[PDB]
Amino acid sequence: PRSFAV
Amino acid sequence: RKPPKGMFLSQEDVEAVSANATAATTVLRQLDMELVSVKRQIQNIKQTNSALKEKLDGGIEPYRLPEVIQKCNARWTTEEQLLAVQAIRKYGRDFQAISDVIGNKSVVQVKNFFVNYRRRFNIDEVLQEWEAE
Amino acid sequence: PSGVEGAAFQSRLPHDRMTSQEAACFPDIISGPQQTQKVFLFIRNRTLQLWLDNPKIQLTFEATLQQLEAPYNSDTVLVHRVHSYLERHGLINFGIYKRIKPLPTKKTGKVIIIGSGVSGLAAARQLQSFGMDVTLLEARDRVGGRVATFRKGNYVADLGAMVVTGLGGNPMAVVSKQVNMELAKIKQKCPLYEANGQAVPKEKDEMVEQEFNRLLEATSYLSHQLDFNVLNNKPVSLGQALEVVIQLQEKHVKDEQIEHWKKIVKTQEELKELLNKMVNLKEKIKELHQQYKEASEVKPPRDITAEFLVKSKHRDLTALCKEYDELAETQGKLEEKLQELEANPPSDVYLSSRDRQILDWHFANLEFANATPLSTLSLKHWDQDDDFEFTGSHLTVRNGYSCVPVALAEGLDIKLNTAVRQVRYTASGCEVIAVNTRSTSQTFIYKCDAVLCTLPLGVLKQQPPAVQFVPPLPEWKTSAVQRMGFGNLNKVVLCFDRVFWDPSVNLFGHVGSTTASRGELFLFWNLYKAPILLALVAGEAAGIMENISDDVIVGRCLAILKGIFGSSAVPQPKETVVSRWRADPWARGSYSYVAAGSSGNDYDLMAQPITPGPSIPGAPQPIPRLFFAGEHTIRNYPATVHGALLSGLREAGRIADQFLGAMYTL
Ligand SMILES: Cc1cc2nc3c(=O)[nH]c(=O)nc-3n(C[C@H](O)[C@H](O)[C@H](O)COP(=O)(O)OP(=O)(O)OC[C@H]3O[C@@H](n4cnc5c(N)ncnc54)[C@H](O)[C@@H]3O)c2cc1C
Repeated sequence: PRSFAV
Repeated sequence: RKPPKGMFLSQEDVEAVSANATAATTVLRQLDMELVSVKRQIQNIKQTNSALKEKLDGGIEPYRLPEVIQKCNARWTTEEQLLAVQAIRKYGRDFQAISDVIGNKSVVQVKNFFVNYRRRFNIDEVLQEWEAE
Repeated sequence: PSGVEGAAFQSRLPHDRMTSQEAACFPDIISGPQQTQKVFLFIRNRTLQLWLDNPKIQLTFEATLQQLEAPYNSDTVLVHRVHSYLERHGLINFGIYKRIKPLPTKKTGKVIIIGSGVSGLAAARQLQSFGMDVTLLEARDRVGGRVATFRKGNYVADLGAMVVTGLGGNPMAVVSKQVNMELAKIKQKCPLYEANGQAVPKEKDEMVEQEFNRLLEATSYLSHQLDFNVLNNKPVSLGQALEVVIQLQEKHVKDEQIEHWKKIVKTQEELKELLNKMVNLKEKIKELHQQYKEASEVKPPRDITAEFLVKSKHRDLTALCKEYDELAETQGKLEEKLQELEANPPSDVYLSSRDRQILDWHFANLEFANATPLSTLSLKHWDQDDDFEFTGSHLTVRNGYSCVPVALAEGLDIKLNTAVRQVRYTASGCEVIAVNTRSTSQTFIYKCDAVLCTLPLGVLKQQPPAVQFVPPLPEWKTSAVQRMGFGNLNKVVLCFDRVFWDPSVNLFGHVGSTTASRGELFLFWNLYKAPILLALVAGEAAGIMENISDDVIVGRCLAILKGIFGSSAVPQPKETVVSRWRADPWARGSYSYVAAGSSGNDYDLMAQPITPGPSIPGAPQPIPRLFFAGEHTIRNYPATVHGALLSGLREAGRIADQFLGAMYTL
């Protein structure tokens, strides 16, 4: 999901 | 509510860029051509204006006539009257031009003249013949 | 938040409002007077607080009532209803804790759990807690599933789950107190390095990133405000939307230039008309001068008409000279107005080939986050789980994430090397047929009351099926399986004998050469004690790189590293591991995503249990038999460890209610 994005 | 400021997205534009498979590249091509089309039209008129600028070289300096500084006078010399009658024939009702020609008469004195010597210089006839041209 | 209200937050519940699940178990309370509701809410919050304050020991009903005050400790059955509810649905007493009440003498009901991933294990522990007979069937020779940790000597690196995405409301926060996880914060500073191997200037790095963020908000605007969600009967993807937005931005750049030069031609054309007027005036001034000159040849004394001619032509000359000066005045004003516009033009291009490449890294990041090409993600829903994101710093399990599933596995009947081939469910019960992965002709049969399926979505997607359902899964279930997206992302573990990177930096990016390769080794992680660098293969690259040998991949890694740190500063790696998740038969990918044409609602469909038809025709409606947990079944926390964990807790609750009854609903 989005929350993984650096 | 509104797109990020600087980001441009309108209902009309989205439909236009997605209308088909390559409508995106089509619209961007028309503008690329429109840009070149306008860009060469600039250098064309830039060239035209450059040539016209070369003709005006020197300005109008060799054609200027020195200032005629003379104080305004109350008396109408016979000369000034004859100058007036002729100026009326050439300029009509342009009291400014007639004032400049005579040299030492104010725009009002010119208008006074029109009334003062109206009968004796048939200024009616003189004016109606200026209108005839 | 802190106190009793903070415990509700740390348990993902509103502190001052009753949840939909709570309304179902306590319909008496929520339909009742507002006073009672607030009593209920405090009891719930306080009990949660008690559990959270010390999650290493079981919280009994006795211990709970002990620490409650008046008037809240007066109604002992309300306290018992609440405590039982919280225990059932795994809000309290979940994970690994000392049991005050020893396990029930004999077990009630029998559950077969397919897969010993985190979801499987979390459910197993709960069901055993509820005094049920539980056996997990695992195809692998290890527990954890997509929690895979490489271990050799001192080298420790996660090939699966790696990051704890914030402790704020995270069930993993509880687990981290129960299990010895060495949690280390990740400093989010990430320097980029272009293809040549040189740092992106802080000038660009910020001006590109800002544009990226601006581009995402733009897609969101397209999605919600302009309702750009279906194009040519197909659902619009995030990729499509990003392309459309960029194109419209390139269009604006050209529209601006066109109307700027269009401003110039109009000024230049005003100058043209003014110059033409000026040449025609000098023409007359030139001739009128000659006439005055010829009129001045008549020397005095002269008659009055000859005198008039001199005077007249004099006036007419200074009159036209007056005009020319004013026209030369205007010429100077229009001429500087042209130097104004030619001085500062609008932007030349929207993005350069250098800009567009750095932007592609930012897209690759997103493709890593969702483990998929942005051309597959749902425009409207790709980020629907944003609202439920945790708070706090992201952390890494420095001693390897596997420490968790292994800890959860302690004390459970787990059959390793057991590949489920067929699930049979009928009104009277279930039988599960599995084989031994080592010698496949050896067959096992498992009889049970209920089956909990934690098969990865990729496995469920297999064509032809790896697991057969008897009878076939209903239309609505299989449609959800096809619609939903199951992504792919891979890791490269590089183990060196010495640190040659910036030890204060946790992660650095590499900018690819093309759009096509934007995900190829695009990011590196420095997280572990030992000198280990971990590289990501994301997006489209992820899938293609699986058909390429480890040596070649490790080569490309060193290449990039040499380019950034110095050709003779990067040694040969002592140990290397390369994941292939899409290739892996027990995963068939990395984790799910919201595909275009799917929604968060499909995740709900995945969680819905199956109830078989009756045996005898005309016999009453049976019990639900087949249940589903897993990362792909939790709408609000998909594609995560905590999400799986929670889905397991969810199903254990639902199964226990079904087969042991809910005494707390009265
Ligand atoms: C590269 C990568 C990085 C990740 N990083 C993160 C992260 O940083 N943070 C995060 O929160 N999450 C992360 N995840 C996701 C997370 O690991 C998973 O969502 C979670 O572990 C899934 O647990 P599960 O129990 O739902 O599925 P799984 O863990 O896959 O469990 C399913 C089990 O079923 C078994 N199985 C499959 N087929 C059969 C069969 N026929 N018979 C018997 N058993 C079978 C499998 O072997 C497996 O053990 C990552 C995933 C990947 C691939």
